[PDB]
Amino acid sequence: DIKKILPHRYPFLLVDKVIYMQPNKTIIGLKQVSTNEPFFNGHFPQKQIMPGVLQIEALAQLAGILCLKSNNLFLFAGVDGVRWKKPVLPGDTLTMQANLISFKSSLGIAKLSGVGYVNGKVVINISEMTFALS
Amino acid sequence: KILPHRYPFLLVDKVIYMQPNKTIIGLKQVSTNEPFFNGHFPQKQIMPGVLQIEALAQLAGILCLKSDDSNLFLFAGVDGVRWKKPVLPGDTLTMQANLISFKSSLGIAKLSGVGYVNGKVVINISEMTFALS
Repeated sequence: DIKKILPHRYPFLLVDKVIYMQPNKTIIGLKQVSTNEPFFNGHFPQKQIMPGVLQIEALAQLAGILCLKSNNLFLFAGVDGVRWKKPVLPGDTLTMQANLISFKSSLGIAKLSGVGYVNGKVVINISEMTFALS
Repeated sequence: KILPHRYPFLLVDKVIYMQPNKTIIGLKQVSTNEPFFNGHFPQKQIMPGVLQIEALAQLAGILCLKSDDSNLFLFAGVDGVRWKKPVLPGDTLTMQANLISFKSSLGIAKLSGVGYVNGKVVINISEMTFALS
């Protein structure tokens, strides 16, 4: 990672590594969910899962990395069309991809789509994530 | 009293009003002690919008529960989420969720949600989807 230069109000970076990146178009990243997981902050289950909302966060950070690679602060302003198909468990490798839809500096708004996979299966889809101004 | 929460921490301190099959009002005193606040040492603590979604999702989940007379609601989707203003420790996040639909055949429940701080909207959510089992 060379992404500390990447902003996130959420304490933890949910992308272990970017394994593919095409400026102004798409980005692919990974996260091998462990039994460790700082996010269930010393608090956890009999069956500890990765909350859907954090899957959104991981996709947003990934998307944030792509924008960053296209004096350019981006805040997560909105998200639409998110669908959680299957839960994400420890031992799962969450593969994520974010595709740039638009970037109008006119208003300073970027829209990206996102998908999350586990063993070849879609676990989450995100129609659009919005970013902007600062 | 507690029930079904996949995110480990209940992000609703109090339910101050509730109408079965209609609406629910709840609130949260944002502490500097919040679990999602410790994990990093930033210069300014600001509640992540994503957890604001989760907060409204648990609130809605309660409404779903009290509206069902007999069943398990899994948070399956969310549309039209807009973050208007930052939420800081010390803020009182007031939330309201409204039942939109209860589609028995599709086995899905849909609700809207709004979050405010000092009477000023900080988050809007057009639709939250819940699936059965």
